[PDB]
Amino acid sequence: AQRVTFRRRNPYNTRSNKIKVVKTPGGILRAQHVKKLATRPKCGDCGSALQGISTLRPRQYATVSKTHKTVSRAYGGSRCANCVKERIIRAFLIEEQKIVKKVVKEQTEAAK
Amino acid sequence: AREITDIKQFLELTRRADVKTATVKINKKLNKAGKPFRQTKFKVRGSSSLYTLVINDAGKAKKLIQSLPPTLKVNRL
Amino acid sequence: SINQKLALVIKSGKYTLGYKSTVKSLRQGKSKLIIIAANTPVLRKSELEYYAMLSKTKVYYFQGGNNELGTAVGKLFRVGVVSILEAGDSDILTTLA
Amino acid sequence: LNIDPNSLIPELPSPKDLRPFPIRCSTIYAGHKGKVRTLSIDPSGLWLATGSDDGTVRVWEILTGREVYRTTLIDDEENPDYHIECIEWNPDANNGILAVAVGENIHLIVPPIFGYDIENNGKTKIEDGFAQWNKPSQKQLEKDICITISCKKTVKKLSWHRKGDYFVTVQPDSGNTSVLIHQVSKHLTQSPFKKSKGIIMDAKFHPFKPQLFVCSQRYVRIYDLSQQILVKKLLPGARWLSKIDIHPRGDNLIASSFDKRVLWHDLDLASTPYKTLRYHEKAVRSVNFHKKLPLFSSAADDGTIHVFHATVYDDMMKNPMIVPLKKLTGHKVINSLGVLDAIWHPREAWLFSAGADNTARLWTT
Amino acid sequence: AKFLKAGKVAVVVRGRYAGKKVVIVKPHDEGSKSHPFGHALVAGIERYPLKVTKKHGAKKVAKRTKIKPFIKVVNYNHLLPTRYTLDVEAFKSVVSTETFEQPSQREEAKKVVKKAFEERHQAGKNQWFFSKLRF
RNA sequence: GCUUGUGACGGCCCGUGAAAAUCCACAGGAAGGAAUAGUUUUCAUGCCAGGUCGUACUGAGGUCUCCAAG
RNA sequence: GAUGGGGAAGCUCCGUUUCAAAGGCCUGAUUUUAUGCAGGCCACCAUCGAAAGGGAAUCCGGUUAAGAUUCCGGAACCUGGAUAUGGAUUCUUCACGGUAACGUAACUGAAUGUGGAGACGUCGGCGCGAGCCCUGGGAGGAGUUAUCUUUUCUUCUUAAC
Repeated sequence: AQRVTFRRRNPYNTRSNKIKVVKTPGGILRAQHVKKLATRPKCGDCGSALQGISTLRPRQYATVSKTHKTVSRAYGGSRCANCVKERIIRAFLIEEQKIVKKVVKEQTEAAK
Repeated sequence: AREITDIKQFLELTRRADVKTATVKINKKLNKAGKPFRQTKFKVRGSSSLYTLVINDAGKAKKLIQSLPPTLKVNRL
Repeated sequence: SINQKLALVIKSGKYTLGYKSTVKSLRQGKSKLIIIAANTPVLRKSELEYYAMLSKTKVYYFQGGNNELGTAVGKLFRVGVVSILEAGDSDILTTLA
Repeated sequence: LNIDPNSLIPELPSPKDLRPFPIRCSTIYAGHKGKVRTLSIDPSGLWLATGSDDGTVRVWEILTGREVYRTTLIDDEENPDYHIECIEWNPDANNGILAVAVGENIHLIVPPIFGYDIENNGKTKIEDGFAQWNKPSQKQLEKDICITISCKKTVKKLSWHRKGDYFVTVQPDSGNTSVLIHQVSKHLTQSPFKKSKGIIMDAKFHPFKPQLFVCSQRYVRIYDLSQQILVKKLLPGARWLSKIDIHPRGDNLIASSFDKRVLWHDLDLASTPYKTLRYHEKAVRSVNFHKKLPLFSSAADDGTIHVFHATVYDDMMKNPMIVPLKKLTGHKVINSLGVLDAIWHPREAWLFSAGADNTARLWTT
Repeated sequence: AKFLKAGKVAVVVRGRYAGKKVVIVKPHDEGSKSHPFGHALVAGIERYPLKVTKKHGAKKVAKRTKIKPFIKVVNYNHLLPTRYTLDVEAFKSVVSTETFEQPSQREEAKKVVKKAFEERHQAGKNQWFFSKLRF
């Protein structure tokens, strides 16, 4: 039934000042300051937690290898695979609508 | 602190020449539910972190203490 | 009415439902007439229109959502695209619809 | 670096003082219409079993090369969907049980070669037990099949225990249950692990102490079965791993690789390979230890087998020496495909090869 | 009409080669015991041949025209079929079901494929296939 | 059960919900990379270093705040 | 709240991007009447303002007359910087598997364009976890007892990483 104090100088219950009451090897309870939790990286096109990317503190990405920060596709570490799929489809058909419009344009010029 | 469940790995660490001392820890433990036995723990202060070696066997322990470099300071318990 | 024209075929002739199966049918060239709902995704709509342009298939845009196409075929679920592999006792091919 | 090239080759003992080792071929096995994908030798040392994509399991001798036996599994052979992949003799002393993996099912054939004592010992071991295990039908009774274990996906590899009670089977694209431990004595199909790390290529039991080495595409994972956990994890320097083999004393390990590597893992030294050697021209298809003598082979896809001498020092803390011996050649390449398998003779320094040339070969000292 | 054919250009949508253009060498309309789904056997090119100007000479030109290919069994569900077409006759007997699942038959597949694509890029034809799909 | 932490939901709004330092990622395709150590180290192991100021105690009609047994 | 400007006899006030020449980077065989520097890229604005907002990383045990997340023993982590070795980069030039969601010991990526974290209102019930509380068995100690009571109390712990 041990009561527990803050360890750092901030006496307030802020976002940064969270507390875990941990039992120490001295047989007594003491507070542990909880590190602010890491979030999932998100789809820039989708708005969804993209798979296969490590979830770390922003600064913590500098230490880890590139195979924990990127999946193997094009737009790998920034998009969804669904949002990549959708823009492969989109860029293809837009590029082919350009061809059809040139065919119609060349035909109308020959008509005049 | 890091577990190495790997015999020659420990012996590679002992001959680093940046290592001053070693320690052999002896424990009293029991298997499954039946019988008590004796566990050894081969620990070296590595270059950065402490590496440890649980050997549940007593004969492999008997061989390993013998196999250590004689110039190295060995600590019981 | 189109509902009368379709429900006859679904109880009489060979058909298919959904995107993947219609595209498989277009690859086989065994599709005769495709039916596209209004609320279908623009990328999938353009992909079906282009695939039908390749296979040389007549294209019919169904006026109304996929719910109304499920109702038209007489099924509880929703369907984005319906094909006609085999035309039934109706003259659906030679008609405007 | 002003130096001679000669002082870059490591000081290795000359192969002449490490005899015996096989030099030339003696027994050419000409009988197949399809490529000999797999081999197996009996523990006693006469009955050499083969398998091909002509749907025909043939059993040969070692000294003559005469076809003593034939069984045909698939009837529409050239239908490319499923072929005979891996065959294994029972390591148990004098019972004569042959496993055959053809596509989605494993057929345990006990042949009419032997007689009554050894044969009915094998037969009673099969019928004692009474993926599913089926009673063989009339057509299956003709093909000498004692039991068929049918699965959903294609079996590609097989390996027994030291006893002959358990046999492990590996199916790629089976997902979770890609490694299965079967037992004949109870007809029990156990899936020993609740997950599988990606795609698995191989799995082989340790010689004596109870642990299984599941060999994935990228990893070799040492799994204890008395604790049902993971123990060690090998990181091969290579990327894609064809075949594994364990030293008969259970100290060391070799990995073959589709990306041309062959890696000597010491299970006492590190998690990395002790010695990476990358000499082959094509994919290293099969690497196997000899059981008695300190020797191992390496059969790649270039129609070339390289034989190695490997001393292992048990008591002393001294790293194992590996020296090359001879480049065995002569195998024919059939559409970018060399030697599909290699297996040593149990007691002497002879080696059984199997190429794409529809022909197995025996090498001699 | 079964448009998904032996000389048909496609755009890969999924997995490591997403965005990369391919050609279906041999379709499989109703799958196999391995791959129990309507798939296709493709041979596309990963590292695109980079642009070459009059300033580049003798060694850079050799570097730019170098193409790196890839072979993969791919599902129809991850393929975007294209209106375009490509000649395929040089490497139809090179890639099959036996070609896949057992290297180094994939290696000698990749060499014939590498040759065919480099020999077709040089003597400038089929330029749309060797341009980068911008997305 | 009390304290606290976290997850998926459901309400309450036209009330649509601080900023910046810092860190990571994607698209892009410039440039570079071999025959007595080619190019690349987001892989593993190894080396060195981290200044100034506050830091005692009290803090109980009469400033703020945390922990809370049966 | 300076600077540019504009007021004010003036002490100084207005104003915060304004009609300011507000600067910091790249390209090059050395720049063709012979050794005098040319071309391009970007377009907002100093600064102060939080010991309760955002923020890299430290715990346990021990130690004094009075100091502790600071000292000691042990065990850690973060950040920055040189560099050294092994591994990889495959027959030589930026790796592959999986239908796919994705997986991996790595697996170069300039200008420029973009995305995520930072990064966010309030309540309600429900799920799960940790601590506290209640309790059964057992291994020790203190107590009360004429009576009843296998009784009452206490110890049985596990930090960062």
